[PDB]
Amino acid sequence: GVPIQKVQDDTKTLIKTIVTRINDISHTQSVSAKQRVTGLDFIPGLHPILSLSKMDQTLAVYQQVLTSLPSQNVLQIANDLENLRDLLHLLAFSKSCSLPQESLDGVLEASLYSTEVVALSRLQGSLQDILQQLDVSPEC
Amino acid sequence: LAEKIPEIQYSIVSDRVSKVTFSNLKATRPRGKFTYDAVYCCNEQACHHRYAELYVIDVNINISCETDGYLTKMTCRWSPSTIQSLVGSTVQLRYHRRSLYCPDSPSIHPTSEPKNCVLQRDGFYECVFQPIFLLSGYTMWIRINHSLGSLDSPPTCVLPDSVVKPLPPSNVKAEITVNTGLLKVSWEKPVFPENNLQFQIRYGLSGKEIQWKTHEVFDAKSKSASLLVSDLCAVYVVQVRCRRLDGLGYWSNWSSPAYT
Amino acid sequence: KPDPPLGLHMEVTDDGNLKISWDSQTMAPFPLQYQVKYLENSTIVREAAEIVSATSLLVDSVLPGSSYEVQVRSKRLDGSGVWSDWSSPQVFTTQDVVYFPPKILTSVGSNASFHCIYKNENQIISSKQIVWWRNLAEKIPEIQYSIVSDRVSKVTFSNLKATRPRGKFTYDAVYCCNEQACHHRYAELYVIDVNINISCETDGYLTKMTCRWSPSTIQSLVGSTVQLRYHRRSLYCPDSPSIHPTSEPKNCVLQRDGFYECVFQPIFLLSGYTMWIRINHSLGSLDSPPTCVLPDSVVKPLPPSNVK
Ligand code: NI
Ligand code: NI
Repeated sequence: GVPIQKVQDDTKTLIKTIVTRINDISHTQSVSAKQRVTGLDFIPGLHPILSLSKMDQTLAVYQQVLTSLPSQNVLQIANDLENLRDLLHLLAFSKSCSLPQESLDGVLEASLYSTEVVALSRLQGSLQDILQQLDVSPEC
Repeated sequence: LAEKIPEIQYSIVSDRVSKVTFSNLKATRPRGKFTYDAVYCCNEQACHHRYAELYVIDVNINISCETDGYLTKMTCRWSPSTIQSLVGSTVQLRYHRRSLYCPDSPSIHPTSEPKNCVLQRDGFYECVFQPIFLLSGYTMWIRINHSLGSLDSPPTCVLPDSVVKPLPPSNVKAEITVNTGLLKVSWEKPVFPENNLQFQIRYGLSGKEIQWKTHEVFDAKSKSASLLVSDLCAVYVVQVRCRRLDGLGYWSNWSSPAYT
Repeated sequence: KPDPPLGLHMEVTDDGNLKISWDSQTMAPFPLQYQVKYLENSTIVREAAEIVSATSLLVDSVLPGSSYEVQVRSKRLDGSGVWSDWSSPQVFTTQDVVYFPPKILTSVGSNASFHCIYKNENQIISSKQIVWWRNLAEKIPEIQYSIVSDRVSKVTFSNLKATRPRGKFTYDAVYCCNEQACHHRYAELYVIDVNINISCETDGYLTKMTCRWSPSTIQSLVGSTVQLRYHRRSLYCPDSPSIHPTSEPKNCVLQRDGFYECVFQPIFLLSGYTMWIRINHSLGSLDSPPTCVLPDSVVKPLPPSNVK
């Protein structure tokens, strides 16, 4: 019923689509994704995301962060992140494996600009890594 | 009270209960302000004052719609032309979304939500969904909540990625090739989509009236093309549009004119 | 016996200092002095008590990430008055990184400076290592840097360029960093094209003055009120357009073409009218280069009549 090759291709197209979206935020392309910024250590930035359960919980946290950012583009994109998690749920169902499921507000009031720009450039890096490893037999 | 209903359509539920039956109902053409049929069951020739109503409603609503070029807002149009006879009831759009894609049978999943929509001067109600899941399954229909109950249009589902409107290709340059006299055309693809695209190109001599000749490019990797032109020293106006190579979408608007 | 002072509040001044304010007894027909006992739970905890005649107290150079508990008591200034009981203690908390100023709103080409106090694991790093950063994109050059002290770092921008919007944001985000280590908090920079060409024109009957201006620049800052201020003196314009500080606002109305227009009627025909545009934001107030006018000189002639 569910064509796994089709789902994999739609997943790749959606990832590249999200990448183009992040390419449209002019202010984010010039900010170093890998640069460490003290205070936002809870955001699951670049730290080998090498498993489906880690990928899922990473995108879940990123969604929780985006829900609090008042930009329309990133919010619908968080909606796209929902679609991405559901696609990963179908892929984990395809491979057979179970998948289980604070201080952000303070930085949101005191430093909103930094939180969005960082969250987005680190997200772009995490997703670019995920893309580079969505073909080397991803495992649960 | 116009013509007698045939006995064949009559039935005897009991000696006390009479029955009539209308199989394969036709549209109840409205007369005056009476869109229904005013049925009278009567003691043979002449009658009691009691009366009843029968409604056949053309609820087959053609809900047709489109995703914007940024995949950031989607809008659906439906013309409630048929319902432009009934008052006292409520008309709305009801939609259910479930996680991914559409089931092969468009059907009302029991949980559903209403969608607020605005009538336009064109005689169409339009409903704008935003934000956007690109790959969620949205079935929808039109609910008519009348004092009688609830009627519903034939439900139809949609996947937004299928109804994306392609942006016109950008940065189209037309030039005359040196030492060959050909028309060299280049362009930049729209940022969306990620699918392979077919490309249609209309071109002609510059003027108030332009004879539009057409060329087609079938491979998305080809970002450029070259064509034969009879006149090698006249300005040519050229426009380009793109469609998904599989065709599951629309044809983009013609690109900005390029003058040789 | 006076009542305890009430309305105990602490705020952080622009200079990065602490001001404690409390409400005096309006019912008291006598002057009151107030003892403020304040304790800081910083890395170094200390307690102090001062006596002030006014309702405000200032403490210089607040420490980042520190707690402050304040109590105030009141006493009659004249006579053998009895000290009132201490007010309810009020607690104020500071944050990681200190800025001087927190924010700036200015115009094009100005000379605006800044200072940062960086806290790195309870270690106030030396200013020689503090690095200024513009919007996480380009580092500010060292030439514009300055050392107020070993702990206080400074930077300055001369010939300020207009803050070009990036996304919905109308302010440059300025960070001070411990070399490659950058904190999350920042400062906001607003440079606005304050040059407004006010176009006033006179009716043919010399009765009303219709003035126009396109605030095309301003449709980026929200929460800031925009208005037109003006002042008129007896006759004519001094060659230097300037503001007698007594000024009054003129209500003006938007037009379909996006311009703000408003009309003066009736008019003092031979009198000097100075006007400019006032932008009142939470940061402060910005004013356009003032311009003056004599109405009689800005009259559009009526078409010639009775032509055969
Ligand atoms: Ni289901
Ligand atoms: Ni004066």
